[PDB]
Amino acid sequence: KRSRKESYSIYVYKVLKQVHPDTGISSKAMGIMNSFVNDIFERIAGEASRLAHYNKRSTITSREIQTAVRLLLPGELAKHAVSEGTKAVTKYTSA
Amino acid sequence: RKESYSIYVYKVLKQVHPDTGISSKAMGIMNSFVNDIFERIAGEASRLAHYNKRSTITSREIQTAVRLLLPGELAKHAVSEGTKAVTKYTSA
Amino acid sequence: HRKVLRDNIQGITKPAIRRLARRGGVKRISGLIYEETRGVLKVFLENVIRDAVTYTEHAKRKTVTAMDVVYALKRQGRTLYGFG
Amino acid sequence: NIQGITKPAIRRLARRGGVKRISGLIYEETRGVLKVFLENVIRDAVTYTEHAKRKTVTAMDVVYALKRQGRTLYGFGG
Amino acid sequence: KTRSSRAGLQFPVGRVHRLLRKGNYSERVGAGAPVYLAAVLEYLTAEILELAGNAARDNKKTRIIPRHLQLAIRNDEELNKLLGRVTIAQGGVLPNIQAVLLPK
Amino acid sequence: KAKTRSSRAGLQFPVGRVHRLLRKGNYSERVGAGAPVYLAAVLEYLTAEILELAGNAARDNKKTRIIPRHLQLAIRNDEELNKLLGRVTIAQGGVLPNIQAVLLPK
Amino acid sequence: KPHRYRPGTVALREIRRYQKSTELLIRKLPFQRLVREIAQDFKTDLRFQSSAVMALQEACEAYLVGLFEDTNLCAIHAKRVTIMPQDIQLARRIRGERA
Amino acid sequence: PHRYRPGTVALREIRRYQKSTELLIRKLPFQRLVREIAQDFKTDLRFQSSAVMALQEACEAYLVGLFEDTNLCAIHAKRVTIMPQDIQLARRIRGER
DNA sequence: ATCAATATCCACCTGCAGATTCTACCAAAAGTGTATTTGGAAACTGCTCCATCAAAAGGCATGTTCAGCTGAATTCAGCTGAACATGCCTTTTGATGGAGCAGTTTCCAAATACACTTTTGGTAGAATCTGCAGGTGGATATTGA
DNA sequence: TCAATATCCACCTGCAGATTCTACCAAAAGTGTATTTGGAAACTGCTCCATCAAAAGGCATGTTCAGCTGAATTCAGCTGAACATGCCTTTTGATGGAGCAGTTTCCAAATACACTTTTGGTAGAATCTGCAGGTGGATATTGAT
Ligand SMILES: [Cl-]
Ligand SMILES: [Cl-]
Ligand SMILES: [Cl-]
Ligand SMILES: [Mn+2]
Ligand SMILES: [Mn+2]
Ligand SMILES: [Mn+2]
Ligand SMILES: [Mn+2]
Ligand SMILES: [Mn+2]
Ligand SMILES: [Mn+2]
Ligand SMILES: [Mn+2]
Ligand SMILES: [Mn+2]
Ligand SMILES: [Mn+2]
Ligand SMILES: [Mn+2]
Ligand SMILES: [Mn+2]
Ligand SMILES: [Mn+2]
Repeated sequence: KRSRKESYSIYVYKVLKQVHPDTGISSKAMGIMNSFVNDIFERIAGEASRLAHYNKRSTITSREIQTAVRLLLPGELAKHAVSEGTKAVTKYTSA
Repeated sequence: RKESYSIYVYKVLKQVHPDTGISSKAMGIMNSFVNDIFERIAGEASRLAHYNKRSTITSREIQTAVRLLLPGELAKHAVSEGTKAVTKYTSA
Repeated sequence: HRKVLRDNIQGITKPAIRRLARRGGVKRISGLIYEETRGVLKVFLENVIRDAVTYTEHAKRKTVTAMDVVYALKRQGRTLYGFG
Repeated sequence: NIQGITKPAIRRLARRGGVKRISGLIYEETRGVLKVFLENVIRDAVTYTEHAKRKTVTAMDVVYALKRQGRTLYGFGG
Repeated sequence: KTRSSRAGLQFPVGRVHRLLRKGNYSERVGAGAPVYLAAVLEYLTAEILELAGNAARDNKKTRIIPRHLQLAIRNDEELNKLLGRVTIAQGGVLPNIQAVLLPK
Repeated sequence: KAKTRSSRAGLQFPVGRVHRLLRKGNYSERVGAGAPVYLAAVLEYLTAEILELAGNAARDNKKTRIIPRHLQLAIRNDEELNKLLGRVTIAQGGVLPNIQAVLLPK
Repeated sequence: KPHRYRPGTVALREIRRYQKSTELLIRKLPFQRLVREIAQDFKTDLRFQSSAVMALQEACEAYLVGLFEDTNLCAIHAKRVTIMPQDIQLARRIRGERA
Repeated sequence: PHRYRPGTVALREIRRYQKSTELLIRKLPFQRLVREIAQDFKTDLRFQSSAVMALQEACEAYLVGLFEDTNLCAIHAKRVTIMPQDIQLARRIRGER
C-alpha cells in the first residue's frame, strides 16, 4: 500500500540550491515547478513525435528533440537550451 | 504512391447528391478535413486513455473523445452513427 | 436529501466582481457590468465543468478530481499550473 | 521589398474585410503585421524543411507550420 | 467481406485501423475503435458535403467548389464552431457589411 | 560501480526517467540514447532560468522562500518566458501591477 | 472635516491594492455552490475533490481578471474610463470566445 | 461628368470583394517577399510552387480576418475609418503581442 | 503654500505551521549479452524548379478637387464612487460516518504476431462536360437639378 | 420629380480546362492459427468527502449625496475618396537545364529485449525555521482653503 507517486521535486530543488543556495522554494510553488517541467516535457516530446512522423522516421533521436526545442522555445531560451542540451549529450557519449 | 480519402469522399458525395459533382481543389479541402478530424479524435482518444493508465484505445475512448471534440448536437449523430456502425459490424 | 441548489450565481456578489475588476486595473464600472459578468462567468464555468465531468464519467468515477478539472482547463486552452 | 505589397492590394484585403474608409497610416502598419506573419510562419516551415535535410520548402512544410501557429489551412499537402 | 462493408460504411475501416496503429496513439487498438472512428469521419463528411452540395445548387452550379464548402461551413453554427480555427483556401468570406457603414 | 546516466551526462535531472517517460508516452516506436540526455538537459536548463529569476523576485520581497507570486513575477517580466508561458496560468501568482496611464489623476 | 476622498482616488487605491495581492477575490463557499449547482445540472449525484473546486476558482478568477483587462482597454480605446457591457462583448468577440 | 459620393464605390468594392475568392495580392511581389524573408533563415532554398500558394492563402486569409476585427474596433471607437490604433488593439487583445 | 485627515510604510517581534532533514525500503534504473533492425551512405532518375524571353495588358502611381469624417470645444443630467450604518453569513477548527477511490489478485475474451492468400486502391492514358467570361440588352441605382 | 450615367442582372453561347471514365499492377486488407496479456470482476483497506455544530467577526447590503463622467451637440479644417492619365511591372506560354527529392541496395551502429543486481527516490517520522499577523511611529499622500 506504498502507492508511490513520482515527481521532479528532488531535482527542482538540487538546481535551486545551485543558483540560489540561500533561498528555498515553498510547496505550492514547487507544485507549480512540476507543472512547468511536465508541460514542456510534453510540448517537446509531442513536437518531437509529430516531427519524426512527418519524416516517416521510426524513432525519436536527439536530433528530433532539438528541432522540437527550436520550434518551441522562443529566440534566446532556444539558443541557450540547445547548446546546453547538445553539450550535455556529447558528454554522455564521451563514454 | 500516395493514399487519400478522395474515393470515400466521392462515394459519400454520390449518396447525398448523386447529382452534384466536386472540384479538384474542393476535393483537397475535404481530405484536409478528414485528416484533421481523424487526428483530433485520435488524439484526445489516446490522451484520454493515457490519463486512465490504460494501454488500449477502444471505441469507448473514441466516443468520449468525440464528446469532447464535437458540438453538442453535431456530437449526437456522430455518436449514434458510431454506436450503430459498430453493433452492425460486430453482429453480422 | 440535501437542499435544492438555486440562483447561486448571485454568490458572485457585486463587491466580489469589482475586486476582480480592480486587479484587472479597472477604475470606473458601469452598473450593467455586474450581471453581464455573471453571465460570462456561468458560460466559462459550464464549459469547463462539462468537459471535466466528462473525464470523470469516462473514468467510471463519481468524484471529480482536480485532474479532471486540470485536463478540462487544458483542452479548453487555459492550462493551469498548481494542481495536476 | 515588403513595399511590393501595394496600397491597392492592401486596400482590397480590407475591402473583403468589410472596411469602408481607410486611414493612410494603415498601409505602413499593415506591412509590418504582414511581414511578421510571414517571418513567423516561414521561420517555422524552413525548420521543418531543414530538419528533413531538404533544400526545398514543401507546401507540407508550410502546412505543418501554419498548423502550429494555430493557423490551420485546408487544401495543401493533401 | 471487408469490415467497412460489414460495418456498413463507405469509409476505409481497415485503413483507419492501420492509421490508428501507425499513428502512435496507444500500444494496443480496440477492434471497434476503427469502425467507430471511421463512422464519425464519414458522417461529418456527409454533413459537410450535403450542405456544400446545397450551397452549390442555390448557386446554380452542379459542381461543389471551395467557396461552396466555405459558405456551407461558416453558415452552420455547429461546423463554424468546429472548424473555427481552420481556413478553407479559396473559400473567401461570407458577404456581410456592418450596418453603421450603410448610407442613410 | 553503477553510473547514473545523469551523472555520466553531468546533470541533476533524471535521464533514466526521462527516457522511461518517453517510451511509455507513445511518442514513437523507438527512442535514441541521446533523446533523454538532451531532453532532460533542456528541462533542467529552463528550470534553472525560472528559479534564478524567481528567486530574485523573492529577495526583492525581503522573503527567503520562493512562492507562486515570485514565480509569476519572474515569468511575466521576461518576454522569453512570458511568451513561452503565455497561455499558462499560475495558481496564486496574481497579476503584474500595471495601471493604464489614462487612469491616473491630472 | 469630514474628509472625503475625491471619487476615483480610492478606486485607484484599490487597484494598486489588489494587483499587489494574490488571494482569491470571490468567496469560497458561495462559489463552491455554483460549482455544485452547475455540476449538478449535468451529471447527477456527483462528488468533488476539494482541490478540484480550487482549480476551478483559480481558473475562473484568473479568467475574469484577464477578461477585465482587455475590457478596460476597449473602454479606454472608446475614450471612456468606465467599462460597460459593450466593452466586455467586443473583447470576447475579438478574443474569439464567440462571434 | 458623373461622380459618386465618397464611400459609394467603397461600399461597392466591399459587396464585390466579399463575393470573390481570388487572392488579392499580386503573386510575383509576394513570392519575392517570401523568398527574401525566407533567405534570412537558410540560404539558397527552393520553394514548391504550391508551398508559396499556401503561404499566400494563409497570409491573405489572415489579413482579411485581422481587418474584420480591426473594423469592429474602429466602429467601437465610433469611427468609420480604420486607423493604426485599431489594428494595434485588435492584435493586442488577440494576444499576438 | 499650509496643514489636518488619513493612508501607507518599515523595522521589530516570537510562536507555528509548513519546510527541511532523517531513515527505510522497493520499484525503477543499470548491467551484460543477444537478436532485430533502423536509417545513414553511395550512385541514379525523372520530376518541379529556375532562369530566360516578351507580349501586350491590364493594373499601379499620381496629382487634382472636394465631400464628408474626425477631433475639438462646451454643456449638463444623473449615474457611479465614497462613506456609513446594520446585520447576515461567510469563515473556522472539530469531529465522524461511510461513500467511494484506490490497491491486490485471478482468468478470459480480445489483441498481438505470423505467414498466407485475395482484393482494392493508387497510377498513367482516354472520353466527355460544366462553366467561365463575352454578348446584349433590359432595368436599377446613384446623382445632379 | 425629371434626367442622364453607370452599375447590375439576365438569358444565351461555346471553347477549354479540367472531370468522369478506362484498363491495370502492387501494397494493403482479409484469413485462419498460435499465443499473449490487458483490465474487467470481486474483495477489501482506509482516505477523504459530505455534514453538521456552533460562535465570531469580516464583509455584504442598502442608502445618501453630489463629483465629474458619458452623451449630445456644433464646427471647422484636413484627410481620404473618387477619378482620369500614362507608364511599367505583372502575367503567360514554352523552353531547356540543372538541381534536387526519392529510390533502391547495403550494412555496420543502434536499439530492442530478457535476465538479476543495485541503489536512488519516495513515504512517513522527526528536526528545524521563514514568516505571518500584530504593533507602533515616521513618511507620504490627499484634499480643503
Ligand atoms: Cl474496441
Ligand atoms: Cl539520440
Ligand atoms: Cl454596453
Ligand atoms: Mn547564483
Ligand atoms: Mn465643408
Ligand atoms: Mn444586512
Ligand atoms: Mn464500500
Ligand atoms: Mn479496382
Ligand atoms: Mn458568367
Ligand atoms: Mn496483466
Ligand atoms: Mn447635479
Ligand atoms: Mn467627458
Ligand atoms: Mn544531382
Ligand atoms: Mn541510497
Ligand atoms: Mn507582515
